[PDB]
Amino acid sequence: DLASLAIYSFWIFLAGLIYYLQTENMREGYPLENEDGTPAANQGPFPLPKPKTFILPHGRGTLTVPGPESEDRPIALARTAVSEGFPHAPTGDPMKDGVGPASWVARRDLPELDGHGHNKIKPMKAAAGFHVSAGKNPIGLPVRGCDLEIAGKVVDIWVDIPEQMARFLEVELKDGSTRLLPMQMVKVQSNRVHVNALSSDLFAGIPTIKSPTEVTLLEEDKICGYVAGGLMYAAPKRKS
Amino acid sequence: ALLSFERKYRVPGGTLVGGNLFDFWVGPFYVGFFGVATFFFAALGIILIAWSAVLQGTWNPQLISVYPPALEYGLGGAPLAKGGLWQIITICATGAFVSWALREVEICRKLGIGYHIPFAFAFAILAYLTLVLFRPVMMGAWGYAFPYGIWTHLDWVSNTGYTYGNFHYNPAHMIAISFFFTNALALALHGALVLSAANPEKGKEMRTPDHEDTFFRDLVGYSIGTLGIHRLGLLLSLSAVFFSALCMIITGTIWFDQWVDWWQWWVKLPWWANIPGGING
Amino acid sequence: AEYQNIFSQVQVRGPADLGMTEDVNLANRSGVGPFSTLLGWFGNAQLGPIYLGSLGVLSLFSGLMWFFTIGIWFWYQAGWNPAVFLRDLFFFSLEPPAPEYGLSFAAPLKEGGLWLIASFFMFVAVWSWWGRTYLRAQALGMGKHTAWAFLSAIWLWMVLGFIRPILMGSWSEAVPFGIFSHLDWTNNFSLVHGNLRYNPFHGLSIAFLYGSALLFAMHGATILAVSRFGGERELEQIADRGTAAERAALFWRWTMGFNATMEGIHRWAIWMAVLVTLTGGIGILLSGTVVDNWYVWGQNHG
Ligand code: BCL
Ligand code: BCL
Ligand code: BCL
Ligand code: BCL
Ligand SMILES: CC[C@H]1c2cc3[nH]c4c(c3C)C(=O)[C@H](C(=O)OC)c4c3nc(cc4[nH]c(cc(n2)[C@@H]1C)c(C(C)=O)c4C)[C@@H](C)[C@@H]3CCC(=O)OC/C=C(\C)CCC[C@@H](C)CCC[C@@H](C)CCCC(C)C
Ligand SMILES: CC[C@H]1c2cc3[nH]c4c(c3C)C(=O)[C@H](C(=O)OC)c4c3nc(cc4[nH]c(cc(n2)[C@@H]1C)c(C(C)=O)c4C)[C@@H](C)[C@@H]3CCC(=O)OC/C=C(\C)CCC[C@@H](C)CCC[C@H](C)CCCC(C)C
Ligand SMILES: COC(C)(C)C(=O)C/C=C(\C)CC/C=C(\C)CC/C=C(\C)CCCC/C(C)=C/CC[C@H](C)CC/C=C(\C)CCC=C(C)C
Ligand SMILES: CCCCCCCCCCCC[N+](C)(C)[O-]
Ligand SMILES: CCCCCCCCCCCC[N+](C)(C)[O-]
Ligand SMILES: CCCCCCCCCCCC[N+](C)(C)[O-]
Ligand SMILES: [Fe+2]
Repeated sequence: DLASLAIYSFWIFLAGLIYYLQTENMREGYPLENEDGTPAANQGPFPLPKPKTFILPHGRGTLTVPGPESEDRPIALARTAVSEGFPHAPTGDPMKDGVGPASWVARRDLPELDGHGHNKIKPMKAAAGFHVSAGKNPIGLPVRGCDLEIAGKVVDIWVDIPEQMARFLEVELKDGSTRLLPMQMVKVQSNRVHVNALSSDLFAGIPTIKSPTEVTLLEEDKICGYVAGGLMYAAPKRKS
Repeated sequence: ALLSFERKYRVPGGTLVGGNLFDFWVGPFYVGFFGVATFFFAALGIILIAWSAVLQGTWNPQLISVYPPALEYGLGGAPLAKGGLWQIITICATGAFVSWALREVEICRKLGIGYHIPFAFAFAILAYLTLVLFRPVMMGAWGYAFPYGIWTHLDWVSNTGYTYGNFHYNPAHMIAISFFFTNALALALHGALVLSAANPEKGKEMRTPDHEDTFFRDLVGYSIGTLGIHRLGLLLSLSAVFFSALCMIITGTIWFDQWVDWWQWWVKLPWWANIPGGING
Repeated sequence: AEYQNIFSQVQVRGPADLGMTEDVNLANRSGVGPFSTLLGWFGNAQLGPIYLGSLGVLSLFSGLMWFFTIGIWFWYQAGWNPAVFLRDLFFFSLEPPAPEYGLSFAAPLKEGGLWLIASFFMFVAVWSWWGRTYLRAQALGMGKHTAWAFLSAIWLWMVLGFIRPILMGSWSEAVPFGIFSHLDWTNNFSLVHGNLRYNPFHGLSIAFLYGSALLFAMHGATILAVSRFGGERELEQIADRGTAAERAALFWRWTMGFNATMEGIHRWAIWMAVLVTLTGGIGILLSGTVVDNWYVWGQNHG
């Protein structure tokens, strides 16, 4: 009857939907490659989807996916086994080379813009009207790393104007230069800011930015990748 | 095979047990010590279920059902053919689940990401343990746990529910449902928002997260923000499951009468208990 | 130590944001309300402004009328006595007109008419609100995803109190406006139909409701897990993939063998949720009209 017809129809619709959804989720990272970078023999039952184009705002251009995929940077890694499926060891310094949990992506070297075309993230000292409205104000607190040594002090907070949210802390090292630290990787306390991901001797290694008033998508990745990588790589210096 | 950007992430390290011994992949799947443990507990578990199918005298997927020890055996051991198998498969299930969570923990470490996912999965494990371990023990018998069968586990739900009348009247159950409904409201709203911003009116340019905040402030006068919504979604989900576990652990333990009667307390309050009219007087 | 990013550590505030203009008639956009420091700990602290055009006022008015119509009825039942009102608040109920009246609109005010009046207000309140979700998106030039997904919820609601009572032939088939009574109606509905556990659509609907909690738990936890690389800025990660999007995809591929993309995951989302009430609506719609006993039906599949 009608019911058995409906459920039968529904199961067919569902299969078509799952198919449609999986193909839509293949717009990045595909085709699959072998560890050497050449296309792999087996790609799966799902065909690559027909390209779509995004019209970026603010005259930033266009993006078409799927499209030509390339890292656009060298990868300091070497094989550790004569067969695939094994880890690739870093040939140099993983933190500096940006590999493993220290990896960064070659994103455009321009800052993210808000709806009006202005820079989304700015140091608070340039964001007129912004101020700390609740919680402990970090500006002035010394910064301590996982090795219990002080590496510097917070000289400002970089805010997200559109979404009124603190995103970075600007820290000044012993040499007088500053570095940015992701908000989600620091613990603000009553008498200090603690950074577990890094040890004092590693703060100077954080990637520096070009302009003192803006961060680009590319520099954000390099800084966030670097500080995330410390959990594994700075581990031997983490005496706690 | 690897995704186009995957190689740089496949570095060694992050394992909780065994060092480099199991630090490898099989296709897209990462292994690790807990990858082997999961496999072990899983294989042994399916075998017991097949063995159970023979003893039950069926091979049909809809018919196979592994029942727990009958109330008579208490919190003790029962013969394989009636409760024993269930007990061991339950140990295997617990082992598989906990191993899975830890596998996720190792994958987090290697990728250098937070542990939020494994943490969220643990609430699921908690709810399962509440039904087959915590409640049964507090009620003094494995017999109160549900059977491992596609249709049979549904009978259990109905029978356990109706044992206290209409289970709707369980206060905690009421709360758990509200979160399950709200979570779906939020999941629908979130998916729709991001997509409406990424796929604007034909020919136009991509909207920004500012357009998203504006849309929600125009619609209901408030926007929780891009970070808030992911914090909200995680919270609604874990709450729905927390209250579900709570609603069942209080049932048959501290409260074993009809759930509808529980509400009399409010109606019986002194100051209004004796006033003619309405519905209760 | 170990910051989870569930709650903000520090709060920042700047001038109230009036939002993007686009084609929005700014004459209908109210002023900004107060800033909530409480809410600011979890998400945004700003309240308002809110756009309130004609369709909004209509919706907002019909809604109060619906709520108020049910309200005076509860009062009448409470013998106007405030103590009784608060005591029996959950037991009160505004029932549909008796089966004898069928689909007629000529039922006494005290025995069905008020319910028909309340329903009319709710009907207007809900449909005007839908039209509103479509227009607020248009004025900003964004897709209509929110309006279509909302329609999925309207479906089940439309079926429960309008489409089904109509096909059955009487308003008595509808849901009563009462907290405890609508729970009773749900239980009664299952029993009268041979137990909904045998309705395959009910079973699917449940799979999706459970699936939605599974997915949002997975999604939310994933985003917070990568918030340290700016993961919540989903739109920009779609336009220019960052390490946040890569690590998120890789965690999943290594765990279960496959993954999604920043944009792709929101497609799984909107569908997982929308299917809950879509399948459900069909299951309810067939109950009583075509299949009068699901257990029987499930036996011969006739
Ligand atoms: C789905 C199949 C059944 C059914 C079965 C059930 C069952 C079973 C249960 C409910 C429950 C509820 N049902 Mg019902 N329900 C149906 C159809 C409906 C319809 C409808 C228009 O069709 C409505 C309006 C409701 C409404 C309601 C609520 C009273 C309650 C929670 C809903 C929710 O979580 O929304 C979430 C979405 C929101 C936007 C939130 C709305 C506002 C909330 C409810 C209150 C304000 C909270 C505030 C914002 C924050 C806190 C403030 C402080 C307290 C001050 N039901 C049909 C007939 N319903 C539960 C209950 O507790 O009943 C008593 C319950 O256990
Ligand atoms: C006739 C039935 C009774 C009733 C009886 C019960 C009873 C009895 C129970 C509930 C429970 C629930 N009820 Mg009730 N309930 C009724 C009507 C309703 C209505 C309704 C609209 O009328 C609704 C919305 C609900 C909603 C709910 C939820 C709050 C809850 C189920 C979710 C849950 O517990 O997740 C919990 C999640 C899990 C257990 C999942 C665990 C997953 C594990 C960890 C991993 C699996 C791995 C693996 C096997 C997967 C496959 C692997 C392959 C490789 C692919 N009830 C009526 C009144 N209700 C249940 C509950 O609250 O449980 C605590 C419960 O026991
Ligand atoms: C004893 C009870 C029966 C039973 C009878 C029913 C009945 C009857 C129904 C369900 C339905 C559902 N059941 Mg059941 N169900 C049982 C056992 C279960 C079990 C269980 C663990 O065994 C579970 C998990 C469920 C789960 C579910 C859901 C999948 C589904 C509701 C979807 C929904 O989101 O509605 C919530 C959402 C809506 C109603 C949409 C609302 C849209 C409108 C536009 C909102 C307007 C709001 C506005 C007016 C403001 C409100 C203000 C208020 C004052 C707050 N059932 C047993 C067998 N169940 C429904 C279904 O779809 O069946 C197929 C249904 O009708
Ligand atoms: C949660 C509260 C109640 C309960 C109440 C209900 C109700 C009510 C219903 C279900 C339904 C389902 N339940 Mg149950 N169920 C419970 C506990 C469980 C557990 C468990 C380990 O705790 C499992 C594995 C299941 C599994 C299942 C599926 C057969 C089915 C769809 C689930 C779904 O879509 O979720 C969402 C999850 C996903 C989309 C992820 C994929 C999960 C897959 C589909 C799980 C496959 C399990 C497999 C067949 C058996 C185990 C693995 C094998 C041994 C290899 N239930 C407890 C006792 N269950 C529905 C049904 O149709 O059953 C006939 C239904 O109507
Ligand atoms: C796909 C189905 C799922 C879903 C989706 C869904 N719902 C939706 C949408 C979507 C995609 C919307 O876009 C739409 C929305 O506007 O969200 C913000 C909506 C919506 N889903 C809602 C509720 C809702 N949805 C439900 C369920 C579901 N919705 C499913 C989970 C339920 C359940 C579980 O039964 C409820 C209760 C609304 C918040 C909203 C529809 C708004 C609406 O139509 O209102 C009309 C107008 C009135 C009722 C008048 C309001 C007058 C105000 C003054 C009231 C203010 C609140 C009041 C409590 C104050 C009282 C006084 C105080 C001092 C205490
Ligand atoms: C916060 C709670 C919510 C949630 C979240 C959640 N679930 C999760 C996660 C998260 C965050 C994961 O990271 C994890 C995942 O990896 O998903 C892809 C997972 C997961 N949630 C799953 C299922 C699931 N979650 C459920 C519920 C929920 N999960 C909630 C809604 C349900 C419900 C709704 O019923 C189910 C069925 C799995 C797909 C997956 C975990 C997979 C796993 O643990 O692998 C190890 C085990 C095996 C491969 C098989 C073991 C086989 C045997 C040893 C036993 C088999 C028999 C069994 C014990 C009984 C079967 C009886 C039934 C037929 C009745
Ligand atoms: C404090 O006291 C005052 C008076 C000040 C108050 O404000 C009190 C107010 C209350 C006590 C309000 C209480 C509100 C509730 C408890 C409401 C509960 C409602 C439910 C739980 C409802 C559940 C389900 C309802 C459904 C499915 C309704 C469906 C409606 C329809 C689809 C509409 C169909 C339309 C019809 C029949 C009429 C069509 C007419 C035409 C002319 C086209
Ligand atoms: C709810 C589950 C829905 C189906 C999910 C799995 C679909 C097939 C995924 C294949 C992924 C393949 N791969 C690794 C080659 O890309
Ligand atoms: C009553 C059925 C409701 C189905 C809702 C489906 C929502 C799909 C949203 C994505 C498709 C959007 N689009 C481009 C057509 O607007
Ligand atoms: C897009 C995700 C799709 C997930 C589908 C999950 C289906 C679970 C099995 C449902 C079985 C239903 N039944 C009994 C009605 O046939
Ligand atoms: Fe998202």
